[PDB]
Amino acid sequence: DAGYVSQVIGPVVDVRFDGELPSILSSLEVEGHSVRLVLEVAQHMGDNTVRCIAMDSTDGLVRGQKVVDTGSPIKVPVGRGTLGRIMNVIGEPVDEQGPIDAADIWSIHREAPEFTEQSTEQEILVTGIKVVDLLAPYQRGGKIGLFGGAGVGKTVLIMELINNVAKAHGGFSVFAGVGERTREGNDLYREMIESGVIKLGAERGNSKCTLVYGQMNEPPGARARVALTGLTVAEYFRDIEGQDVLLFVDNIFRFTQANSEVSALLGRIPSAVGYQPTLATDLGGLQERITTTTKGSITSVQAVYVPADDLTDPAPATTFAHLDATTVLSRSIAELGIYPAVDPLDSTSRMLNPNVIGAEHYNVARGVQKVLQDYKNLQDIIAILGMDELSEEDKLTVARARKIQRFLSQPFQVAEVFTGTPGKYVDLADTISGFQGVLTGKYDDLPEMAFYMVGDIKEVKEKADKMAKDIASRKEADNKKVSEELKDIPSLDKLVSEIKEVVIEEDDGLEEDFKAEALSSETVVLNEEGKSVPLPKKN
Amino acid sequence: ADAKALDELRKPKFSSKYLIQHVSQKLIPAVKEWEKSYQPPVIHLGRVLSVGDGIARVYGLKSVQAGELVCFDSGVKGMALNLQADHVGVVVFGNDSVIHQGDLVYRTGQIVNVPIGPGTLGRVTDGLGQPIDGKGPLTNVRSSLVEVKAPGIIARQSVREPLFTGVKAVDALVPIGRGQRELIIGDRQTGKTAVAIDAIIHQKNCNEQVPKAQRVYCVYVAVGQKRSTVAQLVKLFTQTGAMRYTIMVSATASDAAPLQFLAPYSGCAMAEYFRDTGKHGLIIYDDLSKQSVAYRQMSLLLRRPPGREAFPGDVFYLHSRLLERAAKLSKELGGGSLTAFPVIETQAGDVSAYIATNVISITDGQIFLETELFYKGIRPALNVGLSVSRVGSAAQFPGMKQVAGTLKLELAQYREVAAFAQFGSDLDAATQYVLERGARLTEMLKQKQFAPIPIERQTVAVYAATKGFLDKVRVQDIVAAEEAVISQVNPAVFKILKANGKITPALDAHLKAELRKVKLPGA
Amino acid sequence: GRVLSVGDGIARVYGLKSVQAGELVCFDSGVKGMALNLQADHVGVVVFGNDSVIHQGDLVYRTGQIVNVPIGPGTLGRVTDGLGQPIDGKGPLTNVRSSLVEVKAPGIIARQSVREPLFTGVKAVDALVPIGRGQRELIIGDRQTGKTAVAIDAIIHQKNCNEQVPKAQRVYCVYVAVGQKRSTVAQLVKLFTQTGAMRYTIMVSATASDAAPLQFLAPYSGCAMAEYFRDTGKHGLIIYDDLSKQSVAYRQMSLLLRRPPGREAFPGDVFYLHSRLLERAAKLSKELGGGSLTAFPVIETQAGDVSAYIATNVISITDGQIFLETELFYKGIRPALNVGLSVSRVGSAAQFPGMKQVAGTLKLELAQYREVAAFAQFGSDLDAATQYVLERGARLTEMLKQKQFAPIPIERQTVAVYAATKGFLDKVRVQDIVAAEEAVISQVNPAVFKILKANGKITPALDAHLKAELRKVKLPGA
Ligand SMILES: Nc1ncnc2c1ncn2[C@@H]1O[C@H](COP(=O)(O)OP(=O)(O)OP(=O)(O)O)[C@@H](O)[C@H]1O
Ligand SMILES: Nc1ncnc2c1ncn2[C@@H]1O[C@H](COP(=O)(O)OP(=O)(O)OP(=O)(O)O)[C@@H](O)[C@H]1O
Ligand SMILES: Nc1ncnc2c1ncn2[C@@H]1O[C@H](COP(=O)(O)OP(=O)(O)O)[C@@H](O)[C@H]1O
Ligand SMILES: [Mg+2]
Ligand SMILES: [Mg+2]
Ligand SMILES: [Mg+2]
Repeated sequence: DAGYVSQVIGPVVDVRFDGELPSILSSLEVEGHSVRLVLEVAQHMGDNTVRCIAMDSTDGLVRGQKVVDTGSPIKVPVGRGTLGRIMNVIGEPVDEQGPIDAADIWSIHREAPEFTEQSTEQEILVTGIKVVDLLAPYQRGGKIGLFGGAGVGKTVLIMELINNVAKAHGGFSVFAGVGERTREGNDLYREMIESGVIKLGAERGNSKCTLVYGQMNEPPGARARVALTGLTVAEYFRDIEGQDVLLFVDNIFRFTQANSEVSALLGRIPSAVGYQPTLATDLGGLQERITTTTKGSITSVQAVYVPADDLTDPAPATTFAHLDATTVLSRSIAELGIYPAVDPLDSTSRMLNPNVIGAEHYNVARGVQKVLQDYKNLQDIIAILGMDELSEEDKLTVARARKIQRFLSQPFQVAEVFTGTPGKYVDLADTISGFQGVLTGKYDDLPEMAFYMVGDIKEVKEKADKMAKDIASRKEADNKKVSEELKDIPSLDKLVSEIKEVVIEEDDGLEEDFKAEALSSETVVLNEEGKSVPLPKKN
Repeated sequence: ADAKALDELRKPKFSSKYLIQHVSQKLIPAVKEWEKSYQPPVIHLGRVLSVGDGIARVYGLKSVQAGELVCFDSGVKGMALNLQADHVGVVVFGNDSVIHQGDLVYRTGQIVNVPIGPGTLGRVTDGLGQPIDGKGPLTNVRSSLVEVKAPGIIARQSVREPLFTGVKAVDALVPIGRGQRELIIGDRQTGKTAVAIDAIIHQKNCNEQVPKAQRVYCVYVAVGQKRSTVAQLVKLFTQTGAMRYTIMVSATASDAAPLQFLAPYSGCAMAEYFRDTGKHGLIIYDDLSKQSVAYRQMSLLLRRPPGREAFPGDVFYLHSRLLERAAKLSKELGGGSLTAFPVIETQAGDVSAYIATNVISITDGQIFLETELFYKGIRPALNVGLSVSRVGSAAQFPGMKQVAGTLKLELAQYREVAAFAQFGSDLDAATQYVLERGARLTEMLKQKQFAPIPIERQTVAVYAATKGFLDKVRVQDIVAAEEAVISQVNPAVFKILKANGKITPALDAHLKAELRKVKLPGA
Repeated sequence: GRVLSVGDGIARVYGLKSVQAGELVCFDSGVKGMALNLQADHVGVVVFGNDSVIHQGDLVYRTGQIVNVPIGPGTLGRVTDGLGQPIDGKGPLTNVRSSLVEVKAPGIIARQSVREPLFTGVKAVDALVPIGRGQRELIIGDRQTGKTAVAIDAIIHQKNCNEQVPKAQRVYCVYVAVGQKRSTVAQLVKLFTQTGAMRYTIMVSATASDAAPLQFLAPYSGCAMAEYFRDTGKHGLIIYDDLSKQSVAYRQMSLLLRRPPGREAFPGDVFYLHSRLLERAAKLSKELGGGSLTAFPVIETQAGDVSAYIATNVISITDGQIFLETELFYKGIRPALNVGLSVSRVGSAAQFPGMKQVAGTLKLELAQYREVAAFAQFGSDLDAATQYVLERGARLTEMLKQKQFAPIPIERQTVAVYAATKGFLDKVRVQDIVAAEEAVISQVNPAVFKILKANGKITPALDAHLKAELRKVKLPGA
């Protein structure tokens, strides 16, 4: 019937069965454990033993603990009952709001959609971000990679992508938090409680987002499989409901990282730099399920953390081929103060094609990339010569590309709470003309800093107005400002009198709520019969 | 060779019995001839097969749990880490020279736990919970596990309260939050312990001023440091009074590798008491790159396969499950917080190391300490283009938020100009002016050691540089000009600015009034 | 055979006592396999598919045959997977025959000197880095620089040339997609059925979700399907897109079989893996039929680092090299061919003789432009000998630009290089470009293309009319 725990090394449990072994990728329950511990069969060890990875911590497991087979892989609730809920890797509600009332629980493991059911149409997903929609335009029904190191703005960009696309999409979205901070998961959950994407109580069914969370405090088995749980929620929303789905995956790098933490304990000799030998095929088996079939559509946005800003690291370098669009975020762009820190050259999309987006959009994007590459080639001789002799053809292409660099920046709606500037949504025909004007030369009379952190081209020519009014200030300094006390302001000692004085306890509250139990000086052991005895004084 | 005839052999097929009835009455008189050489058999107790380098392979111990405290017969404790099929791999909490082959190992019944509570507040502790300061055992304290799972999404709330550190470079540019994990990273002797220590001293200075619930209880975990440094830190914290709110967990270099591995978890479990009982905690994991090294040794001697720089594969999970326990709880869980300050030492400024990149990807903010800024007089050596924080606004002083934006922008103006400092053309007196203000700002941001500043005296001092009031002095005496500013501006400004939090429109008036009323000696 | 242990697509199988190395086996679950390393106690079997349907104690039957694929003319127009099975949904493969995937490469006396050209339709490749029929030319570069664009332009140009040649000198293309996304290779069959290039194209496709032995065997399956055309007197064009992904799949199979790893955890025989494949691209002698197989392997470097292991292996194996740079791509030069780092060891002996007399000046002018390319961003103008090359080469690099999926015939690229290396180009100020680049091929009368294609050379009775027609160009846009 059941099996027993044979070996526990870290997050990898060897379970021995006496006849009728479970299949690979089957789910096993451990009973006698405090919390619900789910093991997924990774391989067959060979002498009627399976080797498993755990979905929770293996602290507490006993060699010989009864492990029961489920006869199926990890099954999770999918459907309309999961909208507005937070799930585990194994489909438990962790939002503390009842059970998940969804019918037809599905396995998280299936094969990829086959070759004949592949869609070939390409329509542009307009996001409102004038560096995304211009240079590397996204595709609805396509896969999007948000590359970039630690601190460059992947989570802020995916928050703005949620706040732009997923609210005005109609269909359902799925967020898969794969190995990230729990604090920003709580931030996303709160910011979708207020914005009405997630609703609570009786109006729960009017929610449009399903959260599946596998964050950093989880063991490496729970981070390796939580992307499959978010993906099978999105696959139910694509295949059965027929809807068009959004699948935001925060740090798909942590999938490969979580598979790397267990692969030495699974008996695999290591590959290149320290990843598993099965890196490309695990990533392919995950990512080929995220497709647009003939039944429905999944538009996936994926953050990819590059380790130490290395794009040649094999875990993002494998990810690069599975994506339709690619938004590489660069640290040196964010060091200029430009946000979002999208590399305007290194970002690529399949939609940048004159046969798809039009020969005006394509040519203005190629012209912006041409003038930015020209400025990047001139940045060498500027720091040795000084940009004074370049004979007004290379001195103009520096100023135009600097206006383009400042014009690629954009204030975000989600970044108001740490910049202050209100966010901007810039439409596609509204950014093509705005970049065509600064490309052809319609805005050389404007100041260079006026392009920084604005929206449309009808905002740079108002920041020029406000800049030339604000430099029209700071002109006179005789008197009549706030510092002369005669206007409306009290003395400095009278403002002190307006302070309410707070209490000071000086006892810190540590003597009234603590259950100060007694701990033994001697150490207490268990003998052969399991009884609690003191340690025997004979070494 | 397969198991089917191997199970058929369980059925008897001997067909003759001319040895079975001969040796069965000959076995027991033979075994009794050697019963003083036999050791008694073992099932639920343990017996040491092999011991060496801090690892005991223990035969028996049938019902041990993974990660369970065991106790050898010589008194030294252990921890059952990898439970293999024929033996248990036990790491030794101490010197393994008192363990022999054939020593009895006793299962204690408990997963590893430390004493938590208010009784630890003021003690110097080892990495396992025993006090090492020579002041007797721990009283008014209770035992709690060191492997508590971090609070989830519904248990947390957004980080809003500041927890100032007293270092005005930090509190102006990289503002901490009260439940935020902030990594102090740099080379050796670049001032990381100084930043953590000044943070603890400033919590001592603020705990005697706030009403009993914004009080911050520091916990310092010294991993891998020598014992003279820990004793000097205890002398510092007692001679300034910071030891009344500070716990110190000290697994030194002489301790075993599992003690240094377990000491950040012991310190986090001691600091989670204040987080779970509504108070606010501050935890400093000094030398987390030494806890990773102790974990590497402990796992390599358990014969687990090595990875990048021979580290374990799960060395990311080691620091992620530790640092994720620093949270800000919801109001139904008390609202208590715990803010982490892990420390990583880099080698020659290589930020692309394995443990360094892992802990950068785990924590919220970063505090980079470069060794070239340290020797240029900039103390603390904050790398302002690389030190990031996730919170930014809504986690700092509202008065400092109005002033430090003009600092964050103008230091960026200074940095993009100073890469053209070989020629000196001084373009239109604008590239000359922005460096002539940015040098003043970097000289403003310097401060001494073991002397933290209250936040009002910081946001007055940056007010005197983001505005005018210091353009008349050279860059060589701004560290004395700001002493003239704080020393001669009337101290009733600081009370109003602390009680308001921001500058009221009656307060920036009086502050611009009194920054010309003072005589600064800059000539 | 009894499965001892199964995991990560590797089944250790007891028994199978007389099985061959590299032989197909069959499991109880219908999934195929390959006996890869035969040990004294078990057989290490790589699983052609998902190993989750294999259990301990499952019966493994040997098929008695080494891994083979259907080859023949019925493979044309069909999208097959890495084992020859069709995935296009157009029914079973008619008019085919089975042949082994790993055939020994033809020897010295089987070869012939590579003399006839293979036109890619890309004028940078056809002019500077020329290809002959029977050549191995590495398309190397970083990601997203246009390696697949050069390969697909070569296939589309072979379709365009296949309509104006007889039956003998027709090129039949095979595209092997190793480890690509499955939605990417539906765009390619859409583009090939839209252009018409699917009439001559076999497409082998082991995608990223496929098992690592399928991605390992897909280049050999494609090379067998192209060796059908090579062996019967016809001419093939095999393209292994991301051979550096086949190397990764073989690394995965070798590390899961616990074969001892070498540099970057690659096995000892990964050079043997790629050389076994790329030496099957040959130009056969006239005794064997005179057939040819031209290979274009694709290797994705990381940051221009051609000192990687697999990159140095395929550089050491192949004849030439087409290097695509990242900084040339955003500079407007598309196709981003690095002219200084692109080699062709067959060289000028296998190119168009009309191009051979005109591109020889072109590569010297471009090398002179590369020597002086630091002077280009200077304001104080130089001694007017370097200004002449700095204007001439800067217009010649604009003449090598080309848009995607529109390959050019060789007689039009020959007159386009003759219009620029002989001084006929836009020596007026260069805001007249769009009405100046293709004005030559749209305004010169099409008789000279017929004469240049038929003779294959700029004869002394043709260059007079060439200079005459190039002088009377209109440019009506100014
Ligand atoms: N703000 C400061 N002003 C002056 N000196 C300082 C300051 N901060 C640190 N130092 C000096 O720098 C030296 C190194 O300090 P600290 O021990 O904090 O660095 P560390 O990185 O912890 O060193 P280690 O890597 O050896 O642990 C100390 O001797 C201290 O006196
Ligand atoms: N000659 C060209 N003119 C204009 N655009 C081009 C040209 N060649 C390639 N591109 C564009 O460059 C992008 C990348 O091209 P391609 O896929 O051929 O490169 P790749 O190296 O194969 O990329 P990957 O490594 O991601 O497969 C494509 O979107 C294509 O539209
Ligand atoms: N659009 C933006 N505007 C302003 N600041 C930003 C923006 N995006 C990112 N940042 C800064 O970068 C920091 C970290 O960004 P984050 O999204 O956490 O990147 P990652 O997830 O890759 O670490 C934030 O604290 C913020 O200050
Ligand atoms: Mg993030
Ligand atoms: Mg230190
Ligand atoms: Mg490609």
